[PDB]
Amino acid sequence: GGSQTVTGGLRSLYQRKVLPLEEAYRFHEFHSPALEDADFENKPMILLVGQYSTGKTTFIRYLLEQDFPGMRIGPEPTTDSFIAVMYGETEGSTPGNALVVDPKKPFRKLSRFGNAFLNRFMCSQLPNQVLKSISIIDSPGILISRGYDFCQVLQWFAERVDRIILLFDAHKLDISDEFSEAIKAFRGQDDKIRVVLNKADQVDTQQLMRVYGALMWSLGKVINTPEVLRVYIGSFWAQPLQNTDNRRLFEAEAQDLFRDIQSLPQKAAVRKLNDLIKRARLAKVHAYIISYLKKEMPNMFGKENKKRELIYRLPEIYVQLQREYQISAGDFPEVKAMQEQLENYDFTKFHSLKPKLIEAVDNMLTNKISSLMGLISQE
Amino acid sequence: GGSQTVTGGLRSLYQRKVLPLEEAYRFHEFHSPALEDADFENKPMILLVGQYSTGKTTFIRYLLEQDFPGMRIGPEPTTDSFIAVMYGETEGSTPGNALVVDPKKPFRKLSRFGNAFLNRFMCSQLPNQVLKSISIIDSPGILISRGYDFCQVLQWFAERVDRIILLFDAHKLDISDEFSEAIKAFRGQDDKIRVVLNKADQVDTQQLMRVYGALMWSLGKVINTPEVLRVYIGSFWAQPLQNTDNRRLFEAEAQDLFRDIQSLPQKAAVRKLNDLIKRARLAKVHAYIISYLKKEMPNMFGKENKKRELIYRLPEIYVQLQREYQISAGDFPEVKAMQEQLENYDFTKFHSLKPKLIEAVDNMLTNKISSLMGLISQE
Ligand SMILES: Nc1ncnc2c1ncn2[C@@H]1O[C@H](COP(=O)(O)OP(=O)(O)OP(O)(O)=S)[C@@H](O)[C@H]1O
Ligand SMILES: Nc1ncnc2c1ncn2[C@@H]1O[C@H](COP(=O)(O)OP(=O)(O)OP(O)(O)=S)[C@@H](O)[C@H]1O
Ligand SMILES: [Mg+2]
Ligand SMILES: [Mg+2]
Repeated sequence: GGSQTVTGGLRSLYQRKVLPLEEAYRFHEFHSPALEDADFENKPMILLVGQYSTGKTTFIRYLLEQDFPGMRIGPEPTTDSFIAVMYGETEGSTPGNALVVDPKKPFRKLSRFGNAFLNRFMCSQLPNQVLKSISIIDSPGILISRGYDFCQVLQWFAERVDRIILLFDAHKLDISDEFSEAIKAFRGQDDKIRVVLNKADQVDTQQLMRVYGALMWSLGKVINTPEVLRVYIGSFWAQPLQNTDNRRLFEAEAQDLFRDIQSLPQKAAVRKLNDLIKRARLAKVHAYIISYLKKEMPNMFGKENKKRELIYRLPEIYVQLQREYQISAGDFPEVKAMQEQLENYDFTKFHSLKPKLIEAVDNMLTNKISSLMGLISQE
Repeated sequence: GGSQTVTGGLRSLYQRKVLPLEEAYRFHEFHSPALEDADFENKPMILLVGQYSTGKTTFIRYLLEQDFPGMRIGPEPTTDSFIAVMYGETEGSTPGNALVVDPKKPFRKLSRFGNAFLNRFMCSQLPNQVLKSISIIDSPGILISRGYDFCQVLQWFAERVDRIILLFDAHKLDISDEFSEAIKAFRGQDDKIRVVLNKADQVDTQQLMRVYGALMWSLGKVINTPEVLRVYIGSFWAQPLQNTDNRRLFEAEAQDLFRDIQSLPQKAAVRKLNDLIKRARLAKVHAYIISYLKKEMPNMFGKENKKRELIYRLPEIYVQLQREYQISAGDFPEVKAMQEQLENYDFTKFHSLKPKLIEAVDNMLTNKISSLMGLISQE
């Protein structure tokens, strides 16, 4: 919702202040192409991983407080499939065979699995408050042999998703080997993982402590990290509670979960803002480099010879610029990769240093960002 | 209390039915010496392991519902020491320098640590209901450098103890490396370990689930076994509760703990009963062997020659006896170790087979034990 003001603030600041300095010095031919509007409007995604009949699909319904197309509660394993729940003007759905082609979607690379997975993948779209801020990806309930590498497709989402929610149900915690194998594939991104102990009101209080204890026992035994994961304990659906002895607990745990999900878009706005700052700093360095190569060329003759001196001397050039501009050697591009790319360029064609374009980036980093953060402080 | 009838039942059954068959064939010179009354009156022991200020010493007080000599609640680390709490006619105490000498105590082997440990070891004795059935061993609170191998002495108790209770406190779960090292030394006896999450009423319900989750997370991470340990959650002392939201839970967990401790003496009576059965079966086999060696000797000459034939043929003798007595090859002594020991014996001196002595053991295994178990069924 209001995050659209932040998205528009980055786009505006980039196109006005940063993109001119990138274009003037062929930034897009050395390091990274120009940012499209798709690089600013990305919403955070959540991946739901869990075994069959744990409550993933109902969990989504609970958050949306509304049904979504093709939800199918309690389906057959063969029919159970991946679903990308995303915002839409009208309640519709899109099969995975066409969703893979959509250039305005981050699912274009999924085409590499093809056929058997695409017949098990779709995008259900609906106008919903929750979906204006995040997207949710329901995975098939872990159980006999599918038609696609089920682990790699889970591992594929896990890398591009902002939050991974492992779901278990207290009424029948049966952590399997297929599930363990999946969680091991998620290692290296533990900072994205959160757990949900579902159906916690179906058992008595003691059994809840037995199951919850077993869950954490065999989790640390798998993930093998000192940083203990957060588990949200509760019954996540609209129905009344069965065992009410832990009512206060389940409600507090649901709020901690709501606050975590509701924080994701603000967390992404911060990440995008830092990326724009780092790109801006890299465009300055690139500009200082190209400008120094142009400045040192001769007025007429010895061009091809001088071009090779400068490339051979490029490491010394870095230090030369790190000293007379008080810039860190960290946000300098790799030395050798530059040398390799500078061969294909006529250094005389480069532009000279444009102070106007650098001041446009500097006054952005000092004045314009402090306000943009404030827009993120008021979530 | 009533377990004294079981102890006397084993002693009686052994001395009347088993010991005669052992003596008649020099069982005590081949396999194991005669059982003393100390081998029947052993009470089960519990080892308390935990960090400083967790509540070990108060835990004991809570179970005894009574103070014990030298309890010292909340002491200095240097003064904190091992304490063997055992039954006694009068409330007294015994320093470890003299307790090590007591032949009627299982602490005689502890003398190998000596001096620095003995100055940190004592036996507090008092007439108490709990102590008529079990003994408790309080260990120093884990925290700088003592005067004895603190890990090996913990590891020493762990092997001879029936129940090991790891204690943590919810108000400050700080599992340390010294504590982790100890728990790793206890591996290979996980069936003895139980956990106690103490002071569980000092935190709020959510923090209890956070701490309890961390405890099990880093426990399975250490012990590395599929069999998840049992944790008893509660506040184990006579004071009122602070956070009463989990009153029903803490009371149920305390009862599960009381039932576990109260089951130990009955569990030991079963183990002793099985040992007496296995010893009885070994004495029969030993008797059949010695008797067969006697039976096959010559009436006058060729004695030393025949003695060597029988020892060389001893493997064949086993099968010969396994067939005409329908006995398992499992409870036969090691072949080679017998051969080595039979060298020092005049086979002509052995007794012949005494059916009276074997029938005394057989009618024990069929009639007398079925009743002795019944005495254990009514705990
Ligand atoms: N909080 C809950 N408490 C009790 N039962 C629940 C709860 N949530 C879901 N269920 C039931 O659990 C069963 C499985 O429901 P689902 O939500 O479909 O689980 P799921 O299989 O993980 O979702 P899929 O596979 O993506 S359709 C249904 O019969 C639900 O009624
Ligand atoms: N259930 C409990 N709830 C709250 N505080 C407790 C509880 N049990 C003990 N304490 C307090 O914890 C502190 C440490 O007490 P101790 O029982 O001596 O712990 P301990 O150090 O493990 O025992 P030692 O070292 O063998 S003397 C004391 O101040 C007690 O009052
Ligand atoms: Mg689902
Ligand atoms: Mg103590």
